[PDB]
Amino acid sequence: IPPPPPLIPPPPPLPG
Amino acid sequence: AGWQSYVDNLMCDGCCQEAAIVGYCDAKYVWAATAGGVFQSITPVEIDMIVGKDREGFFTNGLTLGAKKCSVIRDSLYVDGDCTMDIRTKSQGGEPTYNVAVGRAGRVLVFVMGKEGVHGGGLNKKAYSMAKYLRDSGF
Amino acid sequence: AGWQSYVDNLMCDGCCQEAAIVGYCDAKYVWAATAGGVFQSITPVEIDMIVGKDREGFFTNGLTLGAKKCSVIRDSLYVDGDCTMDIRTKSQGGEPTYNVAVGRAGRVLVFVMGKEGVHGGGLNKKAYSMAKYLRDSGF
Ligand code: NA
Repeated sequence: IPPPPPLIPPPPPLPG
Repeated sequence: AGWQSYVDNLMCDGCCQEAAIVGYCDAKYVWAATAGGVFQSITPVEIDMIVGKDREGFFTNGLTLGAKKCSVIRDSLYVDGDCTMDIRTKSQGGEPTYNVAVGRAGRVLVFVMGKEGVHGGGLNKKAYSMAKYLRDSGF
Repeated sequence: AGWQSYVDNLMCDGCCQEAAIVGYCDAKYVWAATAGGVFQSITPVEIDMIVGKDREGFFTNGLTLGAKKCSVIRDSLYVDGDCTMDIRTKSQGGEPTYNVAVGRAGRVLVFVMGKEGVHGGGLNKKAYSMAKYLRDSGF
């Protein structure tokens, strides 16, 4: 499935 | 997916019990849906019933969404400038019925289910507007 | 998934009925929240009340979240090493109230709302912990 059209910075990684 | 943001948008006004974005072409399966709803278990054969060439059988035989029995109230899915269908769950007894609206874009279907007592007009407008937005963006 | 994964981490031990990640700097609006709840409806004006310089009016006046009237129980949002607030919805006729905790990182606020009967202390630990993680990660 394709990424959506736009309707915020990327978050930092979570653990693991 | 980023498609969950579309579910979020469809849910934000508090009038919907669930929402979903569902491909109906090659990626003919649920793309994003409210967890724990019937929409999350929509199947490819159920999608084919919603979008297929036969626009009569479901009036006679009903259809299912996530194996839940429903009735077709209005079919405008291939009506230019509309591209919606209105559906209603069947009451197994027993329980309230819920109205469902579907909007058809080029690649995807927009599903909304109202909460108990929420009528189908507002839901249709929601489905319509989001399907139109998506059509115009190439989806 | 994006910030949805942070909402999900907040919700996964079962004690909450909703959670949210909300910016308070450039992107001063809700970034991710439990769909169809109160937090998804938090406004920039409500954000400004949570993070503003006036730390006293909301004790006498309460505040709103998503237009829902709440009380401030404890304010530590600008207490270094803490950076939390404890909030509670207000009951209009004896229906249950819910505890809310807020944690403030450098760029974002963490919101959590308890299920019925869930006390503020554990919610405060949750909000504290995630805000600390985000802070330590540059957020
Ligand atoms: Na019809």
